[PDB]
Amino acid sequence: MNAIDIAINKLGSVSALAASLGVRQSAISNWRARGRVPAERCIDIERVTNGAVICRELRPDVF
Amino acid sequence: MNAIDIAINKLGSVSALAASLGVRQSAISNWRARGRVPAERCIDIERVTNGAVICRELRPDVFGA
Amino acid sequence: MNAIDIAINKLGSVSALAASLGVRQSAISNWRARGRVPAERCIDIERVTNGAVICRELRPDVFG
Amino acid sequence: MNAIDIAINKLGSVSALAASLGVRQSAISNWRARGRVPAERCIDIERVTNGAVICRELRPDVFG
Amino acid sequence: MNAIDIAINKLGSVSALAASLGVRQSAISNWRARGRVPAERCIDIERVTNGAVICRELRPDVFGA
Amino acid sequence: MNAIDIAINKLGSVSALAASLGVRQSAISNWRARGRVPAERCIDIERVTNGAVICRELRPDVF
Ligand SMILES: [Cl-]
Ligand SMILES: [Cl-]
Repeated sequence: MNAIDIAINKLGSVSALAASLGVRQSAISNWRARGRVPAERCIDIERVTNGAVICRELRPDVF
Repeated sequence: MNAIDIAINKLGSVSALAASLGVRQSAISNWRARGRVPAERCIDIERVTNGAVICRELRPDVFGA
Repeated sequence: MNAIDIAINKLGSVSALAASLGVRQSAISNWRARGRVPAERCIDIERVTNGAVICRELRPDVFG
Repeated sequence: MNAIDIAINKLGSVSALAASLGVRQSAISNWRARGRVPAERCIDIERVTNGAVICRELRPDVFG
Repeated sequence: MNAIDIAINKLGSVSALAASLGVRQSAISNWRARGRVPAERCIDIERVTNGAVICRELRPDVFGA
Repeated sequence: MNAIDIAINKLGSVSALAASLGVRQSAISNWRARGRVPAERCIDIERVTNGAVICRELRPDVF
């Protein structure tokens, strides 16, 4: 499963995830479309999802 | 503190660091100019420098404390 | 200490040298057990060691 | 070169390998003359060689 | 110069050095942390490293020049 | 014979040995009681005794 989708699963919605991270919903869409969450947002997603997804899942090329 | 410079000095030269990472010297020079190594190269740098620099020193905006 | 040994000291560890060459640590260990590095790795060793360990020291039979 | 020979190269000498295994140098020499190491020494050889010389290479009849 | 690190690198890893001396890895890590191998292990280290380090390098306060 | 006792034989007294080494008489007693001269004092004892006892006699586990 895609790591972003896991994060959406945990937050319950695109708007809730976006608000949780302080980013635009368009950002989350762009991340899903490009197949890349920004490296600098990985810890924040690991945090807001309470560990449902971790950094190495989001960006194995970085972590 | 300039983590990129510590890394260059650990290997001994920009050439040696570039070689150790499989990149062009110009890439290292660019990272240094902009003060930012690519996130996906931080572990590699930590490894080739034998831990003389660590990921959090290279990209504190990416790695945890 | 032989050429491999000093290449390792230069990089600081087997881990660091393996990473610098794009090989597994186990490959370095195998080279040490054989007593020599593959010819095809010598150029890269010379580069990543900042010239401290040169091709002709690694493989005199190849590089003279 | 066989497994014993490369274990010796890895450690650097018969002295160094004997010391690393807690055996007399004469024991190493005896193993070489027999053509194989005792099964009970294979785990330690694998360890002290940093994995370069593994049990199954030393004693295929035991370790496969 | 760090004689303990030269010894670790000669064997290839802390595990291999520990094995060669019949000690726990934690012992090697402790020696390194405190910058001092036990006097009674110096000859053993000199032997297992095939002389890549010698007793006087390990414990200059114990061995002669 | 005990190596420390040989050293005392050579220096002539506990105080002379202690002074020769720059240590407390209590140190020499402790060394005798514990059955261990400090490794870092072996060369000094070999020196002050002019070779009457040598390092390998004092600490065969070290030398
Ligand atoms: Cl032999
Ligand atoms: Cl190794």
